[PDB]
Amino acid sequence: MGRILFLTTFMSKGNKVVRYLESLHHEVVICQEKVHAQSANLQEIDWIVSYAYGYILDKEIVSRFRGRIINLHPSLLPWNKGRDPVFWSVWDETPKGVTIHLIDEHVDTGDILVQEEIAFADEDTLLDCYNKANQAIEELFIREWENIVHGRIAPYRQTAGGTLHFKADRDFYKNLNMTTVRELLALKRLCAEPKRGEKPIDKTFHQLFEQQVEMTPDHVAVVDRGQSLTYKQLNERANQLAHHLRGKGVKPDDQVAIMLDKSLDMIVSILAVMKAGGAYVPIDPDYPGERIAYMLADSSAAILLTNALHEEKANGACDIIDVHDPDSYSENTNNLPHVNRPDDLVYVMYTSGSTGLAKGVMIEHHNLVNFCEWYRPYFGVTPADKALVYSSFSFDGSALDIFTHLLAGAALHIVPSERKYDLDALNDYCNQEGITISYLPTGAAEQFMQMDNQSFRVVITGGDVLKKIERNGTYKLYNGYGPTECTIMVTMFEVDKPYANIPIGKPIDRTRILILDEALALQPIGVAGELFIVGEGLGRGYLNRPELTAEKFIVHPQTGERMYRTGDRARFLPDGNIEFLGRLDNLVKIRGYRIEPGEIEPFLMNHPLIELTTVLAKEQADGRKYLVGYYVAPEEIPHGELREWLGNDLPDYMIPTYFVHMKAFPLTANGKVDRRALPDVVAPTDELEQQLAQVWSHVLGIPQMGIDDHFLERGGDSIKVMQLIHQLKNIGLSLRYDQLFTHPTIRQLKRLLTEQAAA
Ligand SMILES: *P(=O)(O)OCC(C)(C)[C@@H](O)C(=O)NCCC(=O)NCCNC(=O)[C@@H](N)C(C)C
Repeated sequence: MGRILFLTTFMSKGNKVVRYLESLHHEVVICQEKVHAQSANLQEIDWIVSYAYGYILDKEIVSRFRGRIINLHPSLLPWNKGRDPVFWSVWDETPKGVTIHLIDEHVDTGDILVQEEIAFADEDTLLDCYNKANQAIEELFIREWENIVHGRIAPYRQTAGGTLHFKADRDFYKNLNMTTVRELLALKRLCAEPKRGEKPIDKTFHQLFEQQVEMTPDHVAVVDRGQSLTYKQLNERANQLAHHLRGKGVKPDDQVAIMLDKSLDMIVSILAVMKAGGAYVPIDPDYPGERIAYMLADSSAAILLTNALHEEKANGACDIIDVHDPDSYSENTNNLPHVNRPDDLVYVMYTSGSTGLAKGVMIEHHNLVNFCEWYRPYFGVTPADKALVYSSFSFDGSALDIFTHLLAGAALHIVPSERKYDLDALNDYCNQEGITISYLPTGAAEQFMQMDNQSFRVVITGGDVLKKIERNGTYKLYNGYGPTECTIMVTMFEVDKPYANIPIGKPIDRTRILILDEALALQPIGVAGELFIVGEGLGRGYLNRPELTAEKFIVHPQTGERMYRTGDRARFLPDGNIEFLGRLDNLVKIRGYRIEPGEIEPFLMNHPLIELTTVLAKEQADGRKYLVGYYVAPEEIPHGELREWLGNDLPDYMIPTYFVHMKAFPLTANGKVDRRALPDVVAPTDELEQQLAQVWSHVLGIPQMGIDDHFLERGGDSIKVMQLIHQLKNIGLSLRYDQLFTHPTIRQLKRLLTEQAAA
């Protein structure tokens, strides 16, 4: 006999429990609603049995039914009180079980009536576990109910401790419902927040460098052509320049612009800016003065380090310090007093952001120190090593080249433009000088694999999708990834096999990588999503662009971690390696350069003849993209003019390699234009001229190219020039990079045989 109120919100009314209870001639009132004290279905009730009831009973009821309200909670009850107990048992790797217990004032803290341990298998899904747990607790209830109703079971207190979860705690994990135990813990291990006690970065870059100098002062720090500087020599010179900089009022977090070509003076001035206390802003002297003015405007830089050669390219915009004027260097050669702390800026580099002119990416000392401190032991760089300073001065590839190796006591070899494009000669230099390790952009690196090289032990590549891995050296090859906003690379991969999609590898020190969906929730391993970065790699954000910083540098709503929303799509592979999958937004990597097409379209448009422009990135069927500038106009505009037009405001790498005239743009009914629709794509007298035409035909993917056509106007870019040079070397005679631009048609090139007939 006796009446039982069965409370549930998730279990059905045909539960094994309910059917069993009335089988024993209890009338079981089933209730799936919220109840209060005065409620009409509470007067003649003897037992309350709650199973997965989604509300808390007001204490008046639990007090009126002391000892007669039992709850079924599928958890080893000290552990995983509250919601989603089985899920949390797995994730938090707690003991597993089910508990029948008495209800109290608080959430599941009442004394245990019956409890029993249960086990999950690695291959059970989260839903499987949930069911197995329910099945277990229902049968436990059925076996022991007779004992409970007769009150012959001694209740015992739960052991102190345990965990508790509310409904929302599982939001972040909402996409994991169908995952298995193995996959879920694997996912956990990959994204598990490190345990407290992880060591923070306690020093700034220039601080660690000074240490490196103290230990190996007479080792060669940097080499340019025949000239070189030791660590002691380099440290002292930078110090002298640094004192002057601080004397002119440079303070921590101050921007100091540097406008120089690759040289010893460049390394000296960079180090001087750090040691002085501020952060350096690299300004390519071959940039349009307008562009140079802008970088100087956006940056608050009151001081500019430059040579007499490039001085007015700043157009009096800023106070100038000549790196070749002896007045610029102080007598003092001792290391400056430290005034910078690790979260201070170390440098500011401009990259193409999503909208407007350009963004100044702020990178901090601890960021840079983290990357170097990872780099040295990872690649086992010793003072015995020698590294090439290849990448341009305004991109973090140079930061990779310069900083990581100086802290290892290795020697930097400045690559002058003399060999920069001629990789055959660069290779010879390497074999001659014994260049053991360096970073080459994907475009250069893929071409450098062709060189007969015995010099290298390790080469690192990144910044564009790596396609080729066949190489003629015995050195190891590495592919890394990382946006400029997160301090050079956050992820590294050792290329061991060929791949259709070469992974970008695993995260570096003090960094975690999260693949999240649009709701910012975890994606299962193997499942694509947006790539999020967490840790020491994150910069301060965009200079004077706080709104944009807020968008890309988010505080995660469920986790509260500062995270960088890359805009990159990616996935975890089973081996833990990350695989890059492109981007939804129209932002592209052109020859390793970050490029927003919408940054170029407006400069194209203010041309007095065109009225509408869109520029797109297209593939070479080699897996990477080139820029095409689409413009509407009365008549075709000569490629040369457009190039110079844009060239007055934009850096050369931003200038498209193809321009397409259209009389009209195709339009979708909804929107302005449908991008998808835009179309895609004189014999020589002597035979020597002919034998130049076909190498040219190959390099530009052109059949039977006419001699009188301009190299640039036929899709020529720097890498296409490089390939042409080596193709002219392997089966022909030698040509320089700069010579090719002065003589861009084959006709002028044919004239080059005057140079060797003169010899
Ligand atoms: P032309 O393109 O003008 O000749 C230049 C080129 C491609 C031959 C090569 O020298 C070059 O300068 N390539 C791009 C240089 C660069 O630094 N791109 C940014 C690097 N991208 C990244 O993702 C890096 N930040 C990480 C470290 C891989």
